[PDB]
Amino acid sequence: MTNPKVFFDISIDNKAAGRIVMELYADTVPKTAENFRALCTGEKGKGRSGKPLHYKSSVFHRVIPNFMIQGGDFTRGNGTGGESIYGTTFRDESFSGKAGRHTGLGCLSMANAGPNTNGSQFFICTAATPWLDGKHVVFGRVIDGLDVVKKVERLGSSSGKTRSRIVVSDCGEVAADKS
Repeated sequence: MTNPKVFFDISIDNKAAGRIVMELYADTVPKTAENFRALCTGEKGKGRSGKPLHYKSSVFHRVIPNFMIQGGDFTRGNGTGGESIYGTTFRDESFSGKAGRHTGLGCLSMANAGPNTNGSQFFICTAATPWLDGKHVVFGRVIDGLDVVKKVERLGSSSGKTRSRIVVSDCGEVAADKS
């Protein structure tokens, strides 16, 4: 099965910062890719929370230079929240193959609250993170807009706090067929 492609458009204190395009490894981890894909489009409607199952207007709430960008918390905005399309949380789908190896700058992996607790939160990695191998399910990579990733990364800090709001001002799927 073909790997979906999805996008985020980013704003920093309400200024357009550009586009990040991601490939999702539906070939390796279909359930995890589909969750993330469906959250990019919003097509599943509202969650158990009653908030949209959608990354639109969510924040990158934690950013650490030479490590990662963390987002996907559309219920609490602060790292404690989020929901998958299957409900609150889901099991680790696999650590086989591409799911088991973090690839450095641009690697997409699921954040969690311990083993087998995937939700909606993710890391866009900004450096090598081999210590996450077999802990975070890897489900994609950034294939365009690494410049925008570096732009966001520079606005982080050691603690992870950002001093401007870094927002996914838009998102969606890039459909296979154009018309």
